[PDB]
Amino acid sequence: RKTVTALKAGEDKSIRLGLFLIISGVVSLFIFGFCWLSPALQDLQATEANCTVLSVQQIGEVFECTFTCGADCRGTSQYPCVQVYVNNSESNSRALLHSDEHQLLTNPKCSYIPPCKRENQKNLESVMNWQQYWKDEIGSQPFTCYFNQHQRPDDVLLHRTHDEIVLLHCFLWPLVTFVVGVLIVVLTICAKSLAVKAEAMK
Amino acid sequence: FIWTSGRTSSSYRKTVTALKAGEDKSIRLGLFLIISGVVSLFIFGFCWLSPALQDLQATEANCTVLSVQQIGEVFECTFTCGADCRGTSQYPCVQVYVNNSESNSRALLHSDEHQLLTNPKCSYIPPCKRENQKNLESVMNWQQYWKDEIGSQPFTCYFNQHQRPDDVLLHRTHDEIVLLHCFLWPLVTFVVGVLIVVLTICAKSLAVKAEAMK
Amino acid sequence: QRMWWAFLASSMVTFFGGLFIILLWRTLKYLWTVCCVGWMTSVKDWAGVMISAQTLTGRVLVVLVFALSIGALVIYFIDSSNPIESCQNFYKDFTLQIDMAFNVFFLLYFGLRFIAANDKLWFWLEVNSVVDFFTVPPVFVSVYLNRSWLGLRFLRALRLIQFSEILQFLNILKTSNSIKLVNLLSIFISTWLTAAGFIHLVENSGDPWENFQNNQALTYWECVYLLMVTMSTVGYGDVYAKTTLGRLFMVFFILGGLAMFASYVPEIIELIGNRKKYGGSYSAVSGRKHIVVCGHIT
Amino acid sequence: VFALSIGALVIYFIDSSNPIESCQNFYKDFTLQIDMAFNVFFLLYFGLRFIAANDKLWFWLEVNSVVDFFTVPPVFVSVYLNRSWLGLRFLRALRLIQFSEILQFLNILKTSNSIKLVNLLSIFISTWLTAAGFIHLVENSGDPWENFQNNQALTYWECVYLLMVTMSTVGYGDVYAKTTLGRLFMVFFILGGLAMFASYVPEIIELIGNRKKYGGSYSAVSGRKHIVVCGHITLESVSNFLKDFLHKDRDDVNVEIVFLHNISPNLELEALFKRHFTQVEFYQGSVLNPHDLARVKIESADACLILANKYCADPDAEDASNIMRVISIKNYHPKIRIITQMLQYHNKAHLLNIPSWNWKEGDDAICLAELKLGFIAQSCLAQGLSTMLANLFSMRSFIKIEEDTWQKYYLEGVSNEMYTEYLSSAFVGLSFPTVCELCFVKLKLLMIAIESRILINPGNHL
Amino acid sequence: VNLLSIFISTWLTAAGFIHLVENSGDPWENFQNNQALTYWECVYLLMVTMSTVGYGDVYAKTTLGRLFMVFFILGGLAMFASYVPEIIELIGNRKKYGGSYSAVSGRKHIVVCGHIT
Ligand SMILES: CC(C)CCC[C@@H](C)[C@H]1CC[C@H]2[C@@H]3CC=C4C[C@@H](O)CC[C@]4(C)[C@H]3CC[C@]12C
Ligand SMILES: CC(C)CCC[C@@H](C)[C@H]1CC[C@H]2[C@@H]3CC=C4C[C@@H](O)CC[C@]4(C)[C@H]3CC[C@]12C
Ligand SMILES: CC(C)CCC[C@@H](C)[C@H]1CC[C@H]2[C@@H]3CC=C4C[C@@H](O)CC[C@]4(C)[C@H]3CC[C@]12C
Ligand SMILES: [Ca+2]
Ligand SMILES: [K+]
Ligand SMILES: [K+]
Ligand SMILES: [K+]
Ligand SMILES: [K+]
Ligand SMILES: [Mg+2]
Repeated sequence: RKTVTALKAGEDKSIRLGLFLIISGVVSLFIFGFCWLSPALQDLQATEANCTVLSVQQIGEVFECTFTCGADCRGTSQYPCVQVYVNNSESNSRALLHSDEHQLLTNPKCSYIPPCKRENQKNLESVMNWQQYWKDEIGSQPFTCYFNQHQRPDDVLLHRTHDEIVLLHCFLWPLVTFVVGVLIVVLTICAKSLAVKAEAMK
Repeated sequence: FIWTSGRTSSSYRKTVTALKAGEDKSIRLGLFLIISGVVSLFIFGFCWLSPALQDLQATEANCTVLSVQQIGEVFECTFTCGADCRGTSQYPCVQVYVNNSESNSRALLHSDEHQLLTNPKCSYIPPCKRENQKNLESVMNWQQYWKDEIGSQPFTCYFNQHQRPDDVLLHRTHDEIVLLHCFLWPLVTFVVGVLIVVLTICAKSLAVKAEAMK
Repeated sequence: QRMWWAFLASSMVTFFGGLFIILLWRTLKYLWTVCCVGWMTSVKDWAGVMISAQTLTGRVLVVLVFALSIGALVIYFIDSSNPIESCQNFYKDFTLQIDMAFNVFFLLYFGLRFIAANDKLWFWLEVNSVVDFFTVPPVFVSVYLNRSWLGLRFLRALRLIQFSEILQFLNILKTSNSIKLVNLLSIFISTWLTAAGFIHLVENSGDPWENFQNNQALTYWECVYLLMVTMSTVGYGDVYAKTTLGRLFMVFFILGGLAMFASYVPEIIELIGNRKKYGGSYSAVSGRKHIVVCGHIT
Repeated sequence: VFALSIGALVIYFIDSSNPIESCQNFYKDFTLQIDMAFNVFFLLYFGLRFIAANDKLWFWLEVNSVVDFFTVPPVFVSVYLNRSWLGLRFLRALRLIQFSEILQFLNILKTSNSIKLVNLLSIFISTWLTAAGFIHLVENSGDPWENFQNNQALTYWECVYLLMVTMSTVGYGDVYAKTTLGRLFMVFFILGGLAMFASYVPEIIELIGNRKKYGGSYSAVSGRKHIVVCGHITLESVSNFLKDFLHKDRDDVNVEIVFLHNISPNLELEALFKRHFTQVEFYQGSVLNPHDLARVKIESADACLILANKYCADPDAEDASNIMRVISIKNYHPKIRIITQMLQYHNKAHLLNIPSWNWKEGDDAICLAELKLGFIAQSCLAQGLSTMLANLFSMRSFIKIEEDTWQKYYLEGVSNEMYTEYLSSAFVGLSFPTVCELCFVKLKLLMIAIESRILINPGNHL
Repeated sequence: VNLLSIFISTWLTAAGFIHLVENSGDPWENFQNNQALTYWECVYLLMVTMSTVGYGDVYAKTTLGRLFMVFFILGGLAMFASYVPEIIELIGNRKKYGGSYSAVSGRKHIVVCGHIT
């Protein structure tokens, strides 16, 4: 039976590799699946809505942002707090606007945060600039908004924080690993079995 | 200890006299000094790389003060008193803005990179001397000495448009002497290691000639 | 002004100048052939007898070495509680006078071992010669300068390596088990203390690339405790090295110190406790007979 | 190849201090040109190994082929794009795996111990550095499900230190992985890296330090004689020999004693040699080796003593071994005085046929069976004479006690040995009985015989 | 297979139990000292504890959690110290000198056997 020569060892190593890529692809699919599960459900549970601003105001209180300067240099600067309240499509009641989920989580007491640009004057100028652009938006155009009555019970977002593209790549390339692993096994068995037919032909 | 104290069921020509052993130990030493010197040169080279490039990338410039002012806000310095005793005292914040040779625009003066990093919001810090009154007196003293320096003499200053984009320094924070000693003494170790090997081989080979002479 | 480099320079210059002088004398002895029982042996024999414990004076000298090694170690332990560099009056500092006398005695004992040595270059490279070059010259420099640096003074703990040898000289250690136990204990303790002193020096004087600003105020006993925790692999994390040189030293010590601990601590604990449970002798009781049974007992 | 592997590793070490992704000018970046040239050389070396390969598919799956696929193409892409990513560049450290192989090619590594040591060191260091680079990549680029926001700014050397702390099981906790991928990598490394550390570090430390303590050779001293002792060397044999050789009842002899044996002495023999530090030297070697015989300077020794194992299981084997030792010593130096112990008398007859064996010059074969049977026969002519003769050789001091016991008298008698020396012209011309009655208590000396040479108790006519 | 199955099942079961006990606090503390630990966090903590690394970044804080940790430290370290070397020995038992010679056209070859040293 052992009519095959040295090529047998390279082909058995090729089977090993193709099997390892099949296992890797399946294992990584489950690993990424468990890591994406909670983020993907927290995103799916938030519905699209149509919104309109009820009011724009300052609460008079101030908060720290951190400003940065190379290597590790940081200090803190104040910003004034705006709050913005908005009409809602699921609860038809007051909720507080938060530009994105990172803004909601970095300061849930406040509606917007300026990118920290050194001095307090530039933070206040940038808040006043955003505030004036939001205060005159009264029913001008029902801008779309994202809401979740189960975990953002009176809080509203302007953006999805879940990039579909990053999730797509996290499930696509493990699938590619699995398909490549199958083709390597298939071509190795196809070559191995045709070598026997080409031997018996002589 | 580590892996059950390493157990786990027991898992796992000669005409020269005595002088030969001392000379082979001398070769060993000279080789070890050669390796030590080269290894320490690479180790110090990797440690000095980022500080030396962050220093080299900062150019010398000529400066002149645009203004001297207080921002009305105050900050904590820490004052010290033996063993471990410390408390905090306020100081008033000055800001100083300066003419620049690379960006030709506003930048904030910071006396040195440690001052920039300990309080980047402010231009100077007093050495903390107990009470707030002495900190404010020492800031007012420095402030008055800086406020009248208007074009009196374009004092030299250090700047880096890539990592201190609107910040300026009065001093280099990189001591050339400390760097020089960090690369000199490993080189001395290497040269001494070579001379020890050379004299040991010179002595070893002359012993054979002095033996054959008899 | 700081003077740390003067102490270190005196040790380096002593070790390498002696090594070069010996190698130049060898070279020039053979080079004289190009241009072309004695009293030496008698004094070499006398020094070798003194170094051993073959005479009463030799035994006294060996006992003095044993005591003064511990004395110098205790002096270093006292000094380890002070600042890293300081000015102190030799005429008014009893510990500096005592250290001065101790180092005089070690210089004399070094001179005797040099005279007794067969191969000089072999002697110059014996590690207790190296321990004397790195601990005697800086004491002389300190006594001259009226100042002290707590530099390489932790190398005094390497003097404990000769304890087993000088106990064997004094006809005290004879059995293999006791000799091995003393050797293991001496090597373990000296290694531990020396490594602790070096990490103490390196942690209290920061990194030169960080301008010595990242120094950590660690006491010598704190460093000893940290070394024990690291050797045993417990790794609490309450105390650890923070400087780059300290961590670089920690990485090299983790390779050697754990293999030493894992090997020596079980072997020492086996060597101790080798007591005979069934010793002693029977005590006869008046009025009661007793019978002795021997042979095949199972 | 050996040099450029280290060069590429050093280049990666330099780059590991910079940001993760950047734009840099190929025409103005000496490190990128040097890397370009290094990777050209590795592409050529890869091409040569591919041409030399027997099974191509086996070659394509050899791991140093994989290391080239994961390190050469990205350098080409970087040099084309005028940009660099510090991606899988830590795989350069896997090039150290071939160091032992290419040292064996260069006829440098020959011994099994050295080959094993180099293999272990290379595998340990390459594994450590590669794993450190991977954990550095994973920690500095955060989790995709966390949108890369939980990244930890860890330097490459910080990751190296963390890996060492983790491998040794110390676990300080000052530095640790925080990302999910970093911890997932940490969990898989804890299974493999601890088994590697626990196995390799003791084995490396055993391989190093295998030095011979008793090497070197004896240095002769002008004006002082030395004696070479070999054969059956053990704690009791040496202890008994030194008690008789160095006894205070001899005169002030300064003959050095040099021991030659092929077994390293145990701690009690090393202590015995330290108690005799100025008079005894030991050197580890075989008496059958002419190199060792030259080492112990047997060509200038005053004599060579060959002790024998009297309690051996095979007297014939012991006699044969002693005969071989005598043959070797005589072959190296025919004119060496040899004193040896022989168990039997037929083997003594076998030995005395050696061409260099000269009994007149001083070659003495002390035959144990012969002398003991002769002593027993002299006890048949006068009982107690075997004890009388045996006590005359052993060096013994006077011992005295206050008790009136037979032992006091016996010890007083035992305190005397047989000696030999030249006698005064003041006694020439007298009879042997006359000089005996003169010497007996005036000088306190008894004469058994004089130097027709060896005459036992001469008559009154001599 | 036996060693791998026993190791993995023991690890996962112990991780689940410590996850239950940490997320539901002590009854004498009125369940107020609970620690919000994920199952994978508990798995990682168990691995760190078994290998004896002990980072200290993640650890049990409840009394029942620590009482469980103490009993697991007796058994889980003996399992890890015994099984991980034995598994690593069982894997990797590959024959380096396998395969067969490939003849070359135009070149003769000689087979040598018997006393090879
Ligand atoms: C005879 C040999 C072994 C002596 C060893 C060399 C030592 C003692 C030499 C080398 C360098 C010398 C020092 C060089 C500079 C100074 C600074 C000066 O203000 C006092 C002298 C002093 C402090 C010298 C003392 C002696 C010194 C430290
Ligand atoms: C003490 C330091 C500073 C200087 C060392 C003194 C040197 C130069 C001199 C003094 C006496 C000399 C030694 C005298 C005797 C011998 C024995 C001979 O078989 C080898 C050379 C050797 C070993 C000489 C080497 C050089 C020597 C050691
Ligand atoms: C470098 C990549 C891109 C392509 C590799 C080249 C391919 C096409 C060719 C070139 C040389 C070829 C090899 C030449 C010789 C042999 C030996 C023979 O008994 C079996 C086929 C085998 C093993 C060939 C396999 C295929 C091969 C490797
Ligand atoms: Ca007598
Ligand atoms: K541990
Ligand atoms: K630990
Ligand atoms: K720990
Ligand atoms: K810890
Ligand atoms: Mg001698």
